[PDB]
Formats: sequence, C-alpha cells, structure tokens
Amino acid sequence: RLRHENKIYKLMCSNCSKEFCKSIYIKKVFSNYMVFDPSVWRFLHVESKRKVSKYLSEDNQPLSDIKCFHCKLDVGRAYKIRGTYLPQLSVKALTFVQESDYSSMTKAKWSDVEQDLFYISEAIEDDFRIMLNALSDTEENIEKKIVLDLDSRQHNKQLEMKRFHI
Amino acid sequence: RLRHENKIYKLMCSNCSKEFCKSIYIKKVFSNYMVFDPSVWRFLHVESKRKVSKYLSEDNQPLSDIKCFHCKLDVGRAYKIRGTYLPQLSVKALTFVQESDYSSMTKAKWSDVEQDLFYISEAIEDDFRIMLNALSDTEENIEKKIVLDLDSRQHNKQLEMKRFHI
RNA sequence: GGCCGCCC
RNA sequence: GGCCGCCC
Ligand SMILES: [Zn+2]
Ligand SMILES: [Zn+2]
Repeated sequence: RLRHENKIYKLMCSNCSKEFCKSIYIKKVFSNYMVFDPSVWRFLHVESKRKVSKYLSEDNQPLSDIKCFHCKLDVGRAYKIRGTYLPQLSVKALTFVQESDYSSMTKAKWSDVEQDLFYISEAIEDDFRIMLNALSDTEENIEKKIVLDLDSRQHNKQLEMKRFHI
Repeated sequence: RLRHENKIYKLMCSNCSKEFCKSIYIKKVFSNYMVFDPSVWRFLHVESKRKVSKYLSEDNQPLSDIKCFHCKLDVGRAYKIRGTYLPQLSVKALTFVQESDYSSMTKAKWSDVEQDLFYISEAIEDDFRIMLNALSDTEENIEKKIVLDLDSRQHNKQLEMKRFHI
C-alpha cells in the first residue's frame, strides 16, 4: 500500500562517493541487475580474476572483476549476456542519493531498492543494442574490452572442454 | 564413506599466491570459519568500511575489511568474538595447496573443504587466548588494532543507540 | 560479513 | 558472480 515516488537517484561508490550512473539505467535480466548506461564503463576498472566461473552458461557468462576506477573498491562483476558485455553492480557497494529529497541511503538487496526507492524493469532489445559497442571510444575502455574478450574466450573453452566429456 | 587423509594445506591468496596460514589454524565459531594463527595478521591489510554492520551483535561483531597485504585483494572481514579480534578469510579468496600430494584446489564452500580436504573443529578457550594480544608486536600490526578498535567502538555505539528505542 | 538450502 | 528464503 506504501508506494514510493519513483524518483531519480544517483548511484555512488559507497567508499569514495564517485557517481557511477543514474537509477534509470538499472535493468534486470532474469534476477540479475545490470547497468545499461554506455557511459558507465568510464568509471569502472576491469580486471581478470584469471579463474573461470564455476557457473558455465552460454547465455549468461560471469566474467571479469569490476572495481571503482577511482578508489578500486570491488563493486561487482562484468557479464556477457546475449553477446553483450554488461556491468553488474553490487547493491552493497552503492549509496543511493536523491537530490530534491535531500536523502541518501544504502539497501541490502535489489528487491529493497525496488520496494523503497525506484522501479526497475526488465532489459529489452534496445538496451542490449545501446551497450553492444560501449567499450570502443576511449583508450582506457579499449583496454577493458581486451580483458573481457580474454575472459570470455577462456569461459567458452572451459565450457567446450567440459562438454567434451558428454 | 569416502574419507580424506586430513593433510596439512597452505592457504594462499588466490590472486598473488602469498601464503596466509596453515589449514590447522582454521577453527569454527558457530558456522563462522576463522583464523587462530597469531602470525596471520602480518599478511593482512585492515581497513575501515566506515559503515557499521547491519547485523548488530554483542558477541559477534563484523568489523573492518581485510585484504591481502601484498596485492590488496579482498579476502574477508575482521570480527570481534568474545572480546577477541579474529580474521575471517573468505573461502572463495583462497587456494589450498598440499605439498606432499603435489595438489592445489579451490573450494566453493567451507563445508566442501571439510568434506574433501581437512577437518575443522570448533574453537575453544585456548584459541581465543592465543589471539587476544596478536596485534601488539609490529608497528604495522599496531596500526591495524587502531582501525579495529575504532570500528568496534562505533559498532557498540550503534547498538547502544538503537537499544535506546526499546 | 558469515552459514546452509534452492535457483540463475 | 548473481536472486530469493532461512539462520548467525
Ligand atoms: Zn570508489
Ligand atoms: Zn594477494
């Protein structure tokens, strides 16, 4: 019965307060909450874990580690979904700030964000389209694509070599 | 029916391969797996999150972040249990290495470690005693105690000020 | 922050 | 790596 006003929030690093993106760029992909703002990568450091995920999916590859570019806090993980690299920001690494309300809060779960702060809808085709080529516009961002491509390649090889048993 | 041989393992940083401690120093405290080797702190970087845990316990305080001192990977969290500061290492940040077997493995859960690698028993009084003054022997370690004491102080104040409502 | 269970 | 539930 208690509905929020679905305001716009800034999503900030809870360690150094740098802003990653606005709330309206969060979209879900089957319970995975991802950022579909192509500018977000500028604010993220991408680094290989040098270990393939134990969850081996073709559609939904958990790949490189993502850190705040400023302070290097671990803020989530990059995925490859439907051929597209996407940042998944951890809700516990964020602070949500609303300017007009003069309010700032943390939340323990993304479902708490949806309940208390702002609505989050399912990502659709245009969201994947706008993110597909987001990493080819800055030298820093091109180096990040190299990491992701390498992790994705090893992920695919691990899945192929396990399927060799079957 | 399939029993392991309960060998000694080195617990190493999965990012940089620095050794934190031996397996025989892991002990559990009510499903929390902690390190009771007083030398381990030398290998850990302690940093305030500057945010009190949402789990407010008198007996079991989750406190400062712990990182590998060498490579700064997030490897767990420090707790205060029974008046004692203890490192809790994340099982997913470790690689387990057994020299005589010539073997090295990751595990996804501490219960998998117990099932496949080595037994882990409940911590007892002498374990807390040996850890009580582990942070007063190096300049680096004394600075770590300052962080922990500050986080514990704010934790206690947060719990006291919430209990003010009741 | 942790444990275990289920699911992706 | 994530989701949700329970527990510490
Ligand atoms: Zn930051
Ligand atoms: Zn390390």
